Amino acid sequence: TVRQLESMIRLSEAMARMHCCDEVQPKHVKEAFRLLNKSIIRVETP
Amino acid sequence: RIQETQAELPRGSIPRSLEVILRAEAVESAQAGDKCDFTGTLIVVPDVRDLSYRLVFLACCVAPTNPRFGGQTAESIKNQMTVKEWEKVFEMSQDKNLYHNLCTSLFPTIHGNDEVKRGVLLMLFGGVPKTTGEGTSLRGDINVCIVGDPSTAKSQFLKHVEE
Amino acid sequence: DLKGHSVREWVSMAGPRLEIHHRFKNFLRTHVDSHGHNVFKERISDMCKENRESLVVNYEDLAAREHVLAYFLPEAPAELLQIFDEAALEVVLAMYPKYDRITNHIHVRISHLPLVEELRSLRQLHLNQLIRTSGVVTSCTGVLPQLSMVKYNCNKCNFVLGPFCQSQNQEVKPGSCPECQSAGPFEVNMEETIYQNYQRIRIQESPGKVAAGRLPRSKDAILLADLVDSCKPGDEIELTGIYHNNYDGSLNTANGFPVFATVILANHVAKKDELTDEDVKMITSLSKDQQIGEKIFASIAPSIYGHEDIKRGLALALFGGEPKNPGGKHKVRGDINVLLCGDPGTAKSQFLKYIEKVSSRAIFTTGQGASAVGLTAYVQRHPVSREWTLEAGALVLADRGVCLIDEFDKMNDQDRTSIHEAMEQQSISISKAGIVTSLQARCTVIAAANPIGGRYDPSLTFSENVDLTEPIISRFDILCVVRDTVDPVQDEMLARFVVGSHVRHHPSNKGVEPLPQEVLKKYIIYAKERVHPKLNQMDQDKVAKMYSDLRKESMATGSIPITVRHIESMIRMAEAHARIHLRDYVIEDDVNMAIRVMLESFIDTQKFSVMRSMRKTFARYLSFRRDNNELLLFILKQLVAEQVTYQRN
Amino acid sequence: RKSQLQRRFKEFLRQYRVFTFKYRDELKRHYNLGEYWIEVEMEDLASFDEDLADYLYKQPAEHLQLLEEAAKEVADEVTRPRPSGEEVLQDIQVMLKSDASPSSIRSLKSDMMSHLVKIPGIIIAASAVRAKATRISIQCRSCRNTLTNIAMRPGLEGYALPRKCPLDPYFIMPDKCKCVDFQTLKLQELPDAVPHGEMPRHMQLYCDRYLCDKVVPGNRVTIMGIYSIKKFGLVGVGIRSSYIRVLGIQVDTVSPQEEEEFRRLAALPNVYEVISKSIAPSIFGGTDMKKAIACLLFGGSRKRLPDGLTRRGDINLLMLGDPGTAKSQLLKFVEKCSPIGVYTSGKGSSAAGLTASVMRDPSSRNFIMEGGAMVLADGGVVCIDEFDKMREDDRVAIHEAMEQQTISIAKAGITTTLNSRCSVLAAANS
DNA sequence: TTTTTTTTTTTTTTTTTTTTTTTTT
DNA sequence: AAAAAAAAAAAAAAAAAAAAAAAAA
Ligand SMILES: Nc1ncnc2c1ncn2[C@@H]1O[C@H](COP(=O)(O)OP(=O)(O)OP(=O)(O)O)[C@@H](O)[C@H]1O
Ligand SMILES: Nc1ncnc2c1ncn2[C@@H]1O[C@H](COP(=O)(O)OP(=O)(O)O)[C@@H](O)[C@H]1O
Ligand SMILES: Nc1ncnc2c1ncn2[C@@H]1O[C@H](COP(=O)(O)OP(=O)(O)O)[C@@H](O)[C@H]1O
Ligand SMILES: [Mg+2]
Ligand SMILES: [Mg+2]
Ligand SMILES: [Mg+2]
Ligand SMILES: [Zn+2]
Ligand SMILES: [Zn+2]
Repeated sequence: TVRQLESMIRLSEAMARMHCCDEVQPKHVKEAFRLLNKSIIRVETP
Repeated sequence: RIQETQAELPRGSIPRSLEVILRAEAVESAQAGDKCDFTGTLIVVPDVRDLSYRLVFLACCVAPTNPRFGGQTAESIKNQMTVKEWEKVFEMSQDKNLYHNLCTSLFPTIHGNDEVKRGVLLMLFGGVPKTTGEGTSLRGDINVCIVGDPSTAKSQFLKHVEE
Repeated sequence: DLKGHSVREWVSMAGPRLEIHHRFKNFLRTHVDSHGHNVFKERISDMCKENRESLVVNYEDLAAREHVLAYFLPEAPAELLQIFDEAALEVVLAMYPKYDRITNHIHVRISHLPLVEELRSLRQLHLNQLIRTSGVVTSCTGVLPQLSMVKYNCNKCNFVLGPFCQSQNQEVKPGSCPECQSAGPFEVNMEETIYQNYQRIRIQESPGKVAAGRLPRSKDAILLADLVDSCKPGDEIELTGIYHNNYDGSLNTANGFPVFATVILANHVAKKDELTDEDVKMITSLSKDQQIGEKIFASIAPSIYGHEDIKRGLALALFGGEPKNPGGKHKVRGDINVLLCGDPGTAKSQFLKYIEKVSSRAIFTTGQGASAVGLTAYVQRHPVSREWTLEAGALVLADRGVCLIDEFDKMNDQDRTSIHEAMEQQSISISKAGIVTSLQARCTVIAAANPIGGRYDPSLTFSENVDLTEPIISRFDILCVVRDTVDPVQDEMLARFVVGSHVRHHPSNKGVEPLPQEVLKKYIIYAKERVHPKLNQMDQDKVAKMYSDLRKESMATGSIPITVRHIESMIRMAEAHARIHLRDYVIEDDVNMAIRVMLESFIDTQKFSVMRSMRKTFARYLSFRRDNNELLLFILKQLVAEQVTYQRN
Repeated sequence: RKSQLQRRFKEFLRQYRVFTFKYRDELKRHYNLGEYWIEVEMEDLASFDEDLADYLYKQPAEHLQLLEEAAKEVADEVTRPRPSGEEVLQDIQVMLKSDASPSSIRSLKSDMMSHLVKIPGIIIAASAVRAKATRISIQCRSCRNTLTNIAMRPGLEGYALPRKCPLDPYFIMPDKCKCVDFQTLKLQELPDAVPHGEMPRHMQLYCDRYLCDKVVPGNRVTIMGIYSIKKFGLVGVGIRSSYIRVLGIQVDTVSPQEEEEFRRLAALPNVYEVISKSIAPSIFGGTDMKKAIACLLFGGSRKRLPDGLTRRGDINLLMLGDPGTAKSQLLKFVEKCSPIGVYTSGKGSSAAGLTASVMRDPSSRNFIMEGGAMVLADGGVVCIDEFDKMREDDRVAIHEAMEQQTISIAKAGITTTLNSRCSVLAAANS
């Protein structure tokens, strides 16, 4: 849901803070998106 | 009021608390939850007449037990540091692949689970809190949860973050 | 005039005392303005006209004109302020000689003090000085009457004793009565004594200002005889007062250190934050716009994208219907209760919070216990006031307003019973301790809830995919089924919306036109208070035929039927829509729009197959005021979504 | 002089007319009935002598004493001839009322102290009737002399014993001191008048001889009294808790002509039809249901056989139907029309249980009876909506009550059988 | 002898724990 | 039939408001 957009924005902000950057580059957004996508796991079933 | 540290606790004994007393200048240098070193004098306070005395510490100075900086806004923190500490901080800021370096260093004993390490690292940093024009508060601190089978090193992640 | 040995002692001497007195009088007379000639002239005029017995004095101008007096002010506030009161009294008498009959006293209030501190920064160095702080009022007692000019009554010789002025530091002790020279007990003489209002508040540091690893601090303040009721709990207030210490406060009691309590003798209060005229013209000016309905429907919760139908329903709920009780035996509520049931992440709580913000007498509560006030009434000693009070349920507090209930599907059994009682009989009956009473709560309930299982499934009727019994749902006039369906265009639009909001509210940077919120609430007030539409122009033929057709269709299928209460709700919504336009007479278009909304809700409450059945069967009714572009876009979106599903399966 | 004011009050009481002298005859009838109190309309006093009313509004404390003394003397003058054993004249409490709109509790500032104030509120607690001494006698311990008839002030104003006839040799004789009724109440601001975000304010009411127990907690009341502070041997400094001296109470919400009206109404040939069509005129249809509800309202007759067994005479009605029919509306009308009636849901109501419960106060160890809808509705009607959604305890309780008319409850403290003679009108869906 | 501070007592309420009870698998 | 969660009992602690007695000067 949209709360995942909020989480992605926050994760991009944190990623930017990690490098002490002053503007959120697209690479930070990509990394946050990748991490959040990995956090989601498929519900496998027979 | 303070209480004994965990390292000093003898076997099977509750921590001891002695209410220290602070005076001018150093009257708010200690906040709840901080580990602090108090320098001063132990004294007796009375609590025909009866002489009932209680021990109380009178501190002439309070400082953090494990100072973070050897020397709140970005520049203020920068000046709070020493020359060598700032050299290190600036060097690691320019350190490409600092993400993996932080992940490994923060959790050296936990094998794999790269995603959880990255999550808790971003958690330690966090986002940017903001306030809306209508007054709505935009959450700027990320929470994390860990769920799975036992002996997957969850409580170990929690203990790493705490310590 | 820097001279002498001690500032307070310097003012204590009669010489400089009278010098300051006359200099301050001359400052009041002479300090005019940059352009507002003699601000104090009209100031005193207005104060006397309304009998305000007070004078707010800016510190900037006083320092500019008389720097010596301004410098002396903060050092010894008591004496300087008393001298200022004495001066202003005779100044007022000179301006208004008759006003001497009113309060025989004038208070001087000082504002815009240059140096402002914080409650955590207060130190002994600030004792006995005028200090300006800021904080949140965390507690405030009643307007207690404090002795001002006591006249004790000697018991032995029944002779009333002269006025012993009451001091805020020490309780007055009478001597021996002059007549029979007895040092007896004495008792107050209330009939001949004169009092002064005494309120006690607590001011705590604003949470937004406290640092990370620190807790907010609080200080007790005393408001005296004119600042009373100037604050209520939860107010952010700038308080300028004397950091008084010497009244009785000294822990001389055993097991105590020679500490001193501190209270701020309040001298000025400024709250940092609707009966107007000629705004009736404003409201009427755009009332004739002929499209104001769309404007207002688009001017609800401007921070929420889309959900136009929900916004329309909330507008109708805000303006409300017309309560009517034919004779006295058929109570029909004029409210329009609304229930927003939807899968999470759809801004339902945002709608509820907006309604909280925009509507007067609007209170917010949650199904969980995380709300300040609960749904159910009770009696207990209030934790802060320690007084035994009847805590009326939240619904009662919103007696004539709006009650917002979040997590409507997570209430207790007693909470469910209380909401049922309030929605059914518009009142609450209490028999808890000994209070056998029935107090009425005529609230409009706007509720938010999530479907059972965290996702709304259209294959199931509304009443079964929500953790609410049929009687509860039967009392809501509008049911908004908010569904989060994957849609790339809408997803992109909402992402742009929220990300732009985040960008624009960063700390560093801190088809009609919606009405401004303040004007919107002014319009709501005027409409809700003045215009009372009467449905003398409703087409009974059309409504009756529509109801009969809906009955036949709903019973033709195994679906929830239409009942009389639906006609009631349509009537209420038509009256509300008329109220929006202030018509005073429901018009055919109002009735058609109300029918549109009611049928939309009733259809969306049905299962998937019945949804299409009633859509096609009553598409004419459901398409009123719905231009061709909207329907065509909906159909194109349906077709392209079908194509997408075929592609990706 | 004060004697002149009392004389003027006497003239007002003896000669105020409306012809007929209202207050003279009221004194006659009340004293003959033993009431020994009167209700003085403030507007009549103001019209007859406006100065007296203004004095009352400005100095109630002693002017009301003067009025009471004048009323006592007038009552003697109108009812002096009495049989032996009661000829002693009786003081008269003078309650006063007025049509002036009440002032919000928020306007009771310090200035209004000792003025006559009219405020609205809701009484949330009433203390038990007790004894306050109006005339006490003190006897010296050493000389055993007496100082009978020591006038005692009204209100929460104690009294200090004399020190000199040893020193402080006096003690009170309980058997010789005259006292009167006494009661303290808690008045909360009406919830409607409370500002939106704001706590409700409070006040303490003090009743007197005949004002005690004229109200019960939960009543919506208008109080006209003397804003007064406690007088008990004299960071807040010099703060005296304030209270109202209650003088007039008005509780907000059959003549023979009406008895004859009922007699002729019953005699009508179609009285049943007019009653049937006169219960839910707004509701359409259901004539048989309306007739049945009228029958339930009138009820049968309770019979107690010579053996002592009781046959209930109260009809119980149930209505099962689709949720569309106006049956909850019907229950609301029934509760609004029955002489004694209460509406409630299956699971009781909002903080008002269905059936009575008994609990013992651990501190005071009393037997507090928290009354449910059934016991409150004794002798009347209980309209239970959603009657099919009761709780097991309540289901059993109503199981017993609807037939026996009594709720039997036995707790760790005591056994008892509360009398709940209520007619149940139940609504339900399939 | 006369004040004063303490002493109690007498109510009342509040909080933690335990136990008892109700609902679900 | 048995376990999990909730509710109520009950006991201990705190506030406190007021009346009486012992110690002090
Ligand atoms: N239509 C929308 N327009 C703008 N912002 C939206 C919209 N829908 C959701 N959001 C945003 O997405 C987030 C989730 O919304 P919100 O927290 O109000 O959820 P909700 O509907 O109340 O959910 P729940 O039922 O879980 O409480 C918020 O930050 C909100 O601002
Ligand atoms: N991937 C791993 N790498 C290193 N140690 C691990 C790993 N998984 C489990 N362990 C070890 O297993 C032990 C128990 O794990 P623990 O965190 O207590 O399990 P749980 O998450 O159920 O509490 C820990 O002391 C940890 O050292
Ligand atoms: N026969 C009728 N005559 C008048 N009004 C009716 C009739 N039937 C239903 N209504 C209206 O329909 C609404 C639903 O009635 P209600 O008693 O609430 O149903 P329920 O008892 O099932 O809750 C009521 O507001 C009532 O005014
Ligand atoms: Mg574990
Ligand atoms: Mg929500
Ligand atoms: Mg019903
Ligand atoms: Zn005297
Ligand atoms: Zn004697």
